[PDB]
Amino acid sequence: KEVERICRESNCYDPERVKNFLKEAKLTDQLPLIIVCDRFDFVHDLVLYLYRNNLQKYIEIYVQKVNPSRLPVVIGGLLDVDCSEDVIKNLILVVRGQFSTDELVAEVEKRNRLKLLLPWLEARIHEGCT
Amino acid sequence: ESYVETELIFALAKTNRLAELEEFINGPNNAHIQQVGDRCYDEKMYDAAKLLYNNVSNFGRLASTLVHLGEYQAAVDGARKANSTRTWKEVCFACVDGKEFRLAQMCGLHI
Repeated sequence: KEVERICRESNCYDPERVKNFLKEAKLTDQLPLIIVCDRFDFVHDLVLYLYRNNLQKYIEIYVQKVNPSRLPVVIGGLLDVDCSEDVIKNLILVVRGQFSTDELVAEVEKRNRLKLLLPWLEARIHEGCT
Repeated sequence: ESYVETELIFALAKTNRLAELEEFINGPNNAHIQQVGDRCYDEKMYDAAKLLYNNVSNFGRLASTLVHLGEYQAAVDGARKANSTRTWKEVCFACVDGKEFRLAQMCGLHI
């Protein structure tokens, strides 16, 4: 209420030694990291490590409500961290904020497996467009 | 300190002190593989970055470093999950331009 308060607010640390601290600050409910780490974008490595220890919704809910905007990029991170699929599928299926199918297709083409996204497929092809 | 860890493990590779290094990884290293995990195979002190990229799960990079390492069975064993066409097409065109049919047609399962 106090601590990650300034992590949103103030931005004059070394947020990298800071984030380093976070990594080393074993405190078991971190979500300022979900703020400043992506504020300075250590996020692939971030979420990588996270799931590595573990990751359930936290970046997910962050990019959910804090910021849907980073969806595609974190999506890329998800498949570079090589993980499952139905979650982000539902994310797209559940209300999405700001997102383009034209970047999703490019990312997943880089990933080579576009297979399911029929909701957002409807969104794209019903614009005059697979 | 993370940097001293990184340089320490890099030196352990330098002095090829393998088993101790790897069992140390069971300790909370917090070091920087893909920096030293790179530095090893960069120095070409192979058979070491292998273990690293394994225990830190460095797919594609672990497979490529396996190939470069002289490891090829486990290399394809990992690449079947990685499916990175790189070494596949390497051997493929090496044998095709060489008019060969064994290694290319063997590894051609990823085409």
